[PDB]
Amino acid sequence: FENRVAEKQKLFQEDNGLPVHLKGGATDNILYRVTMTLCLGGTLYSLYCLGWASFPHK
Amino acid sequence: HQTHAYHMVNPSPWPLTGALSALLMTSGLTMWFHFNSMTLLMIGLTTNMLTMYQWWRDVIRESTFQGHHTPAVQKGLRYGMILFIISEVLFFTGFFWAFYHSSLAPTPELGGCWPPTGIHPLNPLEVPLLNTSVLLASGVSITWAHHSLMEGDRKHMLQALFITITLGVYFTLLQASEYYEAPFTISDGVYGSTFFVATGFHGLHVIIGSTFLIVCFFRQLKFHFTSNHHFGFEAAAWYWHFVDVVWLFLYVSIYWWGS
Amino acid sequence: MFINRWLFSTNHKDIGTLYLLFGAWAGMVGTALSLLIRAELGQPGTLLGDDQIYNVVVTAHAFVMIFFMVMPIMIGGFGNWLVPLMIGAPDMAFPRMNNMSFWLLPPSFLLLLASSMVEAGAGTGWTVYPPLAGNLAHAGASVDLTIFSLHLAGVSSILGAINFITTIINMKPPAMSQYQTPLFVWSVMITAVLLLLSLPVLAAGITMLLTDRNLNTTFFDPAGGGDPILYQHLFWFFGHPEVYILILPGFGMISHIVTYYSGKKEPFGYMGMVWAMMSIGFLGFIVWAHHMFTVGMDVDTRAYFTSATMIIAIPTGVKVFSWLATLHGGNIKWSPAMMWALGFIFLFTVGGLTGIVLANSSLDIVLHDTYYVVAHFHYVLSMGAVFAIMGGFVHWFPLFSGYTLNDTWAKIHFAIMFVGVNMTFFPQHFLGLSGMPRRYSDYPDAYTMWNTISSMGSFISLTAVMLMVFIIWEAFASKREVLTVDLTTTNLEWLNGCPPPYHTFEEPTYVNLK
Amino acid sequence: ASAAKGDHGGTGARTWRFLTFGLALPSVALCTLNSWLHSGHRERPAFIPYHHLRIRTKPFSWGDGNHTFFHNPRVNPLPTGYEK
Amino acid sequence: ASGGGVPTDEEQATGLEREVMLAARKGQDPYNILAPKATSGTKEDPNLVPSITNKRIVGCICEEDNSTVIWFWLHKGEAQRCPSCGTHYKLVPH
Amino acid sequence: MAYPMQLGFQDATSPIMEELLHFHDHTLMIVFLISSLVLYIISLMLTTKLTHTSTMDAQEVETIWTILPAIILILIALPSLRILYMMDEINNPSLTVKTMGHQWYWSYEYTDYEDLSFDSYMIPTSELKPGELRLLEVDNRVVLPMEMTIRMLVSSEDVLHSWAVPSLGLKTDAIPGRLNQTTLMSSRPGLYYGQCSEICGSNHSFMPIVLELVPLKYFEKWSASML
Amino acid sequence: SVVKSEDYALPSYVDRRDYPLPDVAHVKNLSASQKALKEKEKASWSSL
Amino acid sequence: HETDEEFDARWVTYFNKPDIDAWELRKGMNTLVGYDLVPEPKIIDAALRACRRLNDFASAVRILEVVKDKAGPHKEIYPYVIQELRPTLNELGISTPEELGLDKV
Ligand SMILES: CCCCCCCCCCCCCCCCCC(=O)OCC(COC(=O)CCCCCCCCCCCCCCCCC)OC(=O)CCCCCCCCCCCCCCCCC
Ligand code: HEA
Ligand SMILES: CCCCC/C=C\C/C=C\C/C=C\C/C=C\CCCC(=O)O[C@H](COC(=O)CCCCCCCCCCCCCCCCC)COP(=O)(O)OCCN
Ligand SMILES: CCCCCC/C=C\CCCCCCCCCC(=O)O[C@H](COC(=O)CCCCCCCCCCCCCCC)COP(=O)(O)OC[C@@H](O)CO
Ligand SMILES: CCCCCC/C=C\CCCCCCCCCC(=O)O[C@H](COC(=O)CCCCCCCCCCCCCCC)COP(=O)(O)OC[C@@H](O)CO
Ligand SMILES: C[C@H](CCC(=O)O)[C@H]1CC[C@H]2[C@@H]3[C@H](O)C[C@@H]4C[C@H](O)CC[C@]4(C)[C@H]3C[C@H](O)[C@]12C
Ligand SMILES: C[C@H](CCC(=O)O)[C@H]1CC[C@H]2[C@@H]3[C@H](O)C[C@@H]4C[C@H](O)CC[C@]4(C)[C@H]3C[C@H](O)[C@]12C
Ligand SMILES: C[C@H](CCC(=O)O)[C@H]1CC[C@H]2[C@@H]3[C@H](O)C[C@@H]4C[C@H](O)CC[C@]4(C)[C@H]3C[C@H](O)[C@]12C
Ligand code: CUA
Ligand SMILES: [Cu+2]
Ligand SMILES: [Mg+2]
Ligand code: NA
Ligand code: NA
Ligand SMILES: [Zn+2]
Repeated sequence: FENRVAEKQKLFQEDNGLPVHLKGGATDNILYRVTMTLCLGGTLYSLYCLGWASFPHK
Repeated sequence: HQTHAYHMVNPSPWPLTGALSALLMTSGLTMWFHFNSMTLLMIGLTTNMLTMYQWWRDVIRESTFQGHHTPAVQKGLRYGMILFIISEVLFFTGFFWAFYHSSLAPTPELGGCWPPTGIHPLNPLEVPLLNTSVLLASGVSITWAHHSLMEGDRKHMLQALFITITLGVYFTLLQASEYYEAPFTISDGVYGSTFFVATGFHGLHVIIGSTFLIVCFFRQLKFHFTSNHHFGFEAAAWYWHFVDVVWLFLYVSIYWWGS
Repeated sequence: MFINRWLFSTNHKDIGTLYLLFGAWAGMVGTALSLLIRAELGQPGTLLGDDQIYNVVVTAHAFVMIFFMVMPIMIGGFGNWLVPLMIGAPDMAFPRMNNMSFWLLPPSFLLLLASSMVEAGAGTGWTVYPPLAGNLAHAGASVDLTIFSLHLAGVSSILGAINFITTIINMKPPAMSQYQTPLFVWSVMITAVLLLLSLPVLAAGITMLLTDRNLNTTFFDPAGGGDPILYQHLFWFFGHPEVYILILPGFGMISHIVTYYSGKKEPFGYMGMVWAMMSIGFLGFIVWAHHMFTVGMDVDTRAYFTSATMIIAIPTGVKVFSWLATLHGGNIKWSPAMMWALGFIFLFTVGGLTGIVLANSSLDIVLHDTYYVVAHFHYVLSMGAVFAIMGGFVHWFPLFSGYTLNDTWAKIHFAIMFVGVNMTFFPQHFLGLSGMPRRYSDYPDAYTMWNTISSMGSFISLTAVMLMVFIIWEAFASKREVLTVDLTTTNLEWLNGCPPPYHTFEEPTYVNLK
Repeated sequence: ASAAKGDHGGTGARTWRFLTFGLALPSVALCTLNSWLHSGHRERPAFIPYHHLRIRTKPFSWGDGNHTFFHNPRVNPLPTGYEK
Repeated sequence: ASGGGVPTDEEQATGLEREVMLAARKGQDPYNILAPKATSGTKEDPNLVPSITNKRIVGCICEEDNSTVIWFWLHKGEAQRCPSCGTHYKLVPH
Repeated sequence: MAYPMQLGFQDATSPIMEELLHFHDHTLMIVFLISSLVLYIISLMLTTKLTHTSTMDAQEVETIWTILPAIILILIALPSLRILYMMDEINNPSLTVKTMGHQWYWSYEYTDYEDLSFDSYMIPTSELKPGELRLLEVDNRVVLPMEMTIRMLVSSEDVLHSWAVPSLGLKTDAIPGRLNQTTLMSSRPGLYYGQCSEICGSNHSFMPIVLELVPLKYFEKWSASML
Repeated sequence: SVVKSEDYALPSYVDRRDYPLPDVAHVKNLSASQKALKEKEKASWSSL
Repeated sequence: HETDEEFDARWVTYFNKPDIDAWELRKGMNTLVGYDLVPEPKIIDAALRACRRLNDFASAVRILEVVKDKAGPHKEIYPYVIQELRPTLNELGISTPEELGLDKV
């Protein structure tokens, strides 16, 4: 393998105002949206489950 | 523009996704234990892995790629890792306290003896001794990896780190086999309770430590580490020695003295 | 921009603000639970007609007040706002991990709510002893939700402790030694060490309770060779360090407040104050079994724990007398924060002294699990922590917000609270000496008079809490902007103005070595 | 307290590789021998339904509720004894 | 076989880490890692306080081992004195 | 039992409880004195316009305010520990009685000679006889001989409870799988009340303890009649 | 006269009985008559 | 740490420095009022003459106020100090706070 760190240093230091978690490019945005969707959707689902479990059917 | 050497971190979503993943894993365990369902838990485990991946990815971007890890920043990360390890030591100390409490004062239900009536311990001179030799050996090989890196030797760092990882995997596979073959179980009173919870958390930390070494292996393959700057490697090695030392205390206490 | 700033924060001031908001909201929940306790007890008979619910209210009262009100306010709120500013640092060491310590707390609180909504709640006491908290006497999800709430709160504070220790050790000006840092910073560092070492032991113990409840382990179940008393040891090995964690940042704020409103440049006896906090921290790990004097313990062990517990009065007394020596010769400013701090010194001293009574295991046989213990710790803990929090809040509100409170209203608020908490808790000494048990929903008739007074007291403190909200509203409603603050040469956190800019110490302070 | 070995002068990669191949891995190899040599199943003991063993206060959240997570039918009896 | 293949910091350090490294080699401290050594602090020999703006906070440890630090803004212009011990400081901007 | 508006301890029924009362008096005097002295010094610091704000040397006064508290702690600890080891000293009981806690009542076993055991439940408020005490009476009292050293052994068959009788200075937790010992000696006949003292669930408030202390010959005949 | 929030880093006036001589004058800007008064202050104060 | 006379003499010397500057005048008075004492007339005299060399009438009046303040409830001290200072007050034309109406609330 070849050392391509310089290339990555150029990419992540580009003066584009992007925060570091998005600065890799479009794939960062996709993974971020997936993560946040799973977290917020899962959190709504947990609240539904609390609602269900809060009442007698045990 | 700053004129100190510390790292002002970009605003980040990972703390929030990590906190939510904790909510989903715990409410997911509750749902699994009481409402016969794994759904929430699987979402929480997934978001937890995604959070860890992107967070530590960003730390590599900030350091290897952007240059924010000055010596002052690295020094803080050294303290942070040492303090994290200390907290893990105290977590294990609670389980050793549980083990000594129960084994030093065996109750009538056990037969008033240790090991309890009806418990047939593993022979500490068989696989447990082999596991001991495996983790001790891995502590030698990771030290070789560390010196190879400091001496600028890419090939031998990779070779030694690969050997270390292979040993970690060997330990885990051996322990999995031992778990399957053991004639006692976690439900076999306080003997099974202390044995499996304590060695079980240790085995989880071996898997965590091995994963961390594997992360370092691929970062090394990608030339991230310099011969003088490689704190992720140092942190993984410190964590790895902690996992080795916890094993030595388990072996002496639970497997040998407790047999 | 809103989400970036307030959900994705990496800024120690904004995260401290989040913590103060969270802790104030939790304080409302905790106060409402306390009023339900005292309403049940305010006349003989049954009010809720359901003592399992009573027990759930008591349990949640304590967890909310400890884990969601005091610790977030003192450590997460005042610690994050003040510690970087007091050492001239540009933020915390791990600014992004700091945000996760905050965001783990709403889920932790959600789990505790969930515990009280499902099944019949966790009616266990905040000690969560088995076998009452086990899967036969508390079948179903409530106790497991409580355990998980504690897990998340524990991770929150362990990571916060890592952050504070690292920040305080590593991010001071290079000329500033540890013996040049302010006492509040010391108090946070020591609290963080206590958290780091104690919470993992609690985590171990409650995890063992979780596995006894769900994986057929028997750590605490004699049928498997386990022992309920082992849980008590693990719990209180954490729980005594915890009560010092709850007061140490308070001691630190009291030192600053007393110094400031005495017109002094420094507290009396600085190195003695550092010594005292370190000594209290260390001794706080070797006394836990004074929570267990009636469990059946050998006499020599009782003698050791009695003696070790009493020794903590010596460093604590040095702090009390050094606060008095700080007042001595002061140009006393009778500000509302000063009143809070003076009320602290006296009421903390009363509660510490009833703690010395309890340390005597022979007397503790008769006082244990009675209202005498409840009275001890609502003086030394509940009033101690609340009065230091209110002192700090009144003192530093203009720094955090840029706006002033109305001092007359703030003094009225102090007066009402001081009457209320003393009416509430002082009679509980008599109830305990005369044998009333704690954790009771009703009492033999003889105990009526003091329970009636105590409950009327609890409503006076309710009026104070309502007035506090109005007072904060009036300050933000009127917008009196701060101009000048005195004594900035010895109170660095004020020197960047009110409120300080989002980024401070981008250029670090200049301190030479000479 | 330093074993019977003895080789410094300026520690290094070469010495730690020497230790890895000349002591650490040979030990693993020896213990691997000793183990996969004392292996082979042992005689499982008479089943006795001791009340401090095979604890069930709540069904396990998997399977039929009555099997431990790494249940081995050869050596792990159920509360009612060994399986078929 | 003592081979190579590991980058050095000289080769690969970047960003602020590289700035600090390069300045240290020149004996310079633009990012304030070292404590400055005091002058005698007279009006003739004031402590010289670098700044990238026209004011900076000074903390004065007036005597060795004092636990109390005395803090004040130092502004561009005529030297100012510590309000506690009088030792002199002068800002040297930019 | 406690009485309305009581401020302090119940009157002592046993010599150990009398010891604890005198020791509490000793300790509370110290408590009052220290609290009052702090309150007074606070007010003294706050009542003068005279000032002195320059640095104050600390080491001299810190000797006083470490050594004097250390002496005071020793003055508490010495009588504290004496009572502790007295309470522990061997006494040779004439009778052993077991009590088992349960949700929510106590059972008692007197098995030195015969198989005597029974359950003891709170009298419901609706069934109190006139003059009886709400939440304190039981259906079956723990009859015991007065003026005799009795070994009580305490355990539980379910959750934790705690067996307490304040006027005898007694509180011993009831732990399943454990047999805790305490000793009991009443100087007087009469009825001595206590209440469950470890939270044990929804009727923790409602499982009281009533000892009935009578001469030995009455205890013997009672025992025979309870078989 | 008028204190500004944006002045927080400058020496400021305070009335405190334990800090009798503050770091700045209360009034820095002088009218013509106030200038003449400060000149007269350089002569014998018995003539004020 | 030293004798009262030695302390007073250091402070007299401090204020008597002919070219004492405004900063040093303020530093001196603001440090002095931190001590547990009302300054001796001879100290106050030297400080008032420093005010005169610095052409600062107002600070001379202020110094007389802080003497009165440092006495606290000992109402006898300030009139004694003014008595001892009257030759200086007359020589320098320093009016007391009372003569200026500045003791009114
Ligand atoms: C201390 C916090 C502030 C307190 C606020 C309330 C003030 C309370 C007193 C304020 C004065 C404080 C002491 C009051 C004790 C009064 C009863 C008593 O003598 O009780 C002795 C024993 C019982 O011993 C006996 O067996 C003897 C019984 C004798 C009965 C004679 C008849 C008495 C008539 C009924 C009295 C009505 C009670 C009042 C009912 C009180 C309802 C609120 O009780 C006890 O141990 C109580 C245990 C308290 C331990 C905490 C120490 C707090 C010290 C405060 C000192 C600062 C200076 C005061 C100056 C304090 C001013 C700031
Ligand atoms: C802020 C929290 C806080 C603090 C700081 C303390 C401080 C102390 N506590 Fe308390 N304590 C609690 C919160 C706290 N406690 C809580 C929550 C519980 C019960 C938990 C539960 O069961 O739910 C409790 C329970 C508890 C018990 C168990 C009682 C029982 O359950 O039977 C004991 C026993 O020894 C005890 C003792 C002490 C002592 C000796 C101190 C000492 O640190 C006090 C030292 C201070 C002083 C002594 C005053 C100042 C000193 C001077 C002016 C010097 C001169 C004084 C002398 C010479 C004596 N505490
Ligand atoms: C190679 C070794 C194995 C590596 C680890 C394997 C799994 C462990 C997962 C991590 C958790 C570690 C401890 C969890 C407790 C029990 C697991 C103990 C290890 C184990 O795997 O125990 C097994 C049982 O697992 C069981 O019950 C159930 C297993 C699944 C349930 C997990 C429950 C989750 C518990 C939550 C922990 C909370 C932690 C909070 C920490 C907070 C710190 C601040 C033993 O199998 P057995 O069939 O009984 O006997 C063998 C008979 N032939
Ligand atoms: C159900 C299962 C759930 C749990 C699964 C957990 C899975 C595995 C997690 C494995 C951990 C991987 C950690 C990878 C971190 C990579 C980032 C990194 O290593 O970052 C380094 C900084 O270290 C740093 O932050 C150090 C940060 C390290 C922290 C890691 C510590 C381990 C924590 C694990 C969680 C504990 C769980 C405990 C349970 C009881 C980057 O600095 P350098 O290396 O100097 O590089 C810079 C040079 O290139 C310049 O020349
Ligand atoms: C019942 C089941 C309950 C499950 C609960 C799960 C709870 C939480 C979910 C956890 C999600 C974790 C996500 C990854 C967190 C990585 C944190 C990290 O790595 O933090 C680092 C600091 O901590 C350091 O080093 C050293 C510290 C590293 C800590 C890593 C995370 C540990 C999380 C678990 C800890 C438990 C403690 C166990 C012992 C009791 C970096 O700090 P930052 O501020 O980010 O950056 C600073 C920049 O300068 C870096 O360039
Ligand atoms: C491809 C790489 C060459 C260095 C470079 O890329 O320039 C070499 C050097 C060291 C090699 C690794 C090390 O020799 C250790 C391992 C040895 C195993 O037999 C093969 C995989 C193994 C993990 C090797 C894979 C690969 O051939 C590596 C990684
Ligand atoms: C309480 C704890 C046991 C916890 C357990 O049951 O798990 C035991 C373990 C070691 C004990 C200590 C050690 O035995 C040493 C001391 C022995 C002295 O007789 C009493 C104090 C003394 C300091 C003990 C106090 C207490 O009994 C300790 C700390
Ligand atoms: C030596 C140390 C630091 C002194 C300094 O470097 O400034 C000081 C600070 C606090 C001091 C201690 C505290 O003042 C409390 C105690 C006071 C007693 O008079 C002597 C022992 C005593 C325990 C002191 C010993 C020693 O002088 C300490 C520990
Ligand atoms: Cu039985 Cu409480
Ligand atoms: Cu305690
Ligand atoms: Mg109890
Ligand atoms: Na290294
Ligand atoms: Na009631
Ligand atoms: Zn100075």
